Amino acid sequence: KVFGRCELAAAMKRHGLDNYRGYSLGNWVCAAKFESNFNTQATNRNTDGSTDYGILQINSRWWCNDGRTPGSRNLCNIPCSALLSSDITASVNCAKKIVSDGNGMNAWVAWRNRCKGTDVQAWIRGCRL
Ligand SMILES: [Cl-]
Ligand SMILES: [Cl-]
Ligand code: NA
Repeated sequence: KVFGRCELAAAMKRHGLDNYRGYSLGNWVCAAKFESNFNTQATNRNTDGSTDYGILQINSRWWCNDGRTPGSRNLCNIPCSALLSSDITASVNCAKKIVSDGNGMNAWVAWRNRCKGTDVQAWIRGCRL
């Protein structure tokens, strides 16, 4: 599923990400934009052989099992395929764990390089929330 911008802002709000660990809604929408272009089916293989899954490109090296990332962990306790669903539950719940783990949203390189310190409220401007 490719979400619309305000459609995803709303879904992320309903799923509990507005101001989660202190990050406003616009930070999450910006990260999803640059991670996946709002596409729940996005996958991108990393040089280390791990793979990134979903709207927030959660990596199999730490967070999910895909059965093909030697030596990896599965800290969110899900199959990586769960992160590809039209329903963003598994992505949001795993992203909550990630953002809680010490480096906040810097875990998402694309947030750090493209959203961090910008006017992220622009990503929610004009959405019915
Ligand atoms: Cl594996
Ligand atoms: Cl933080
Ligand atoms: Na894994």
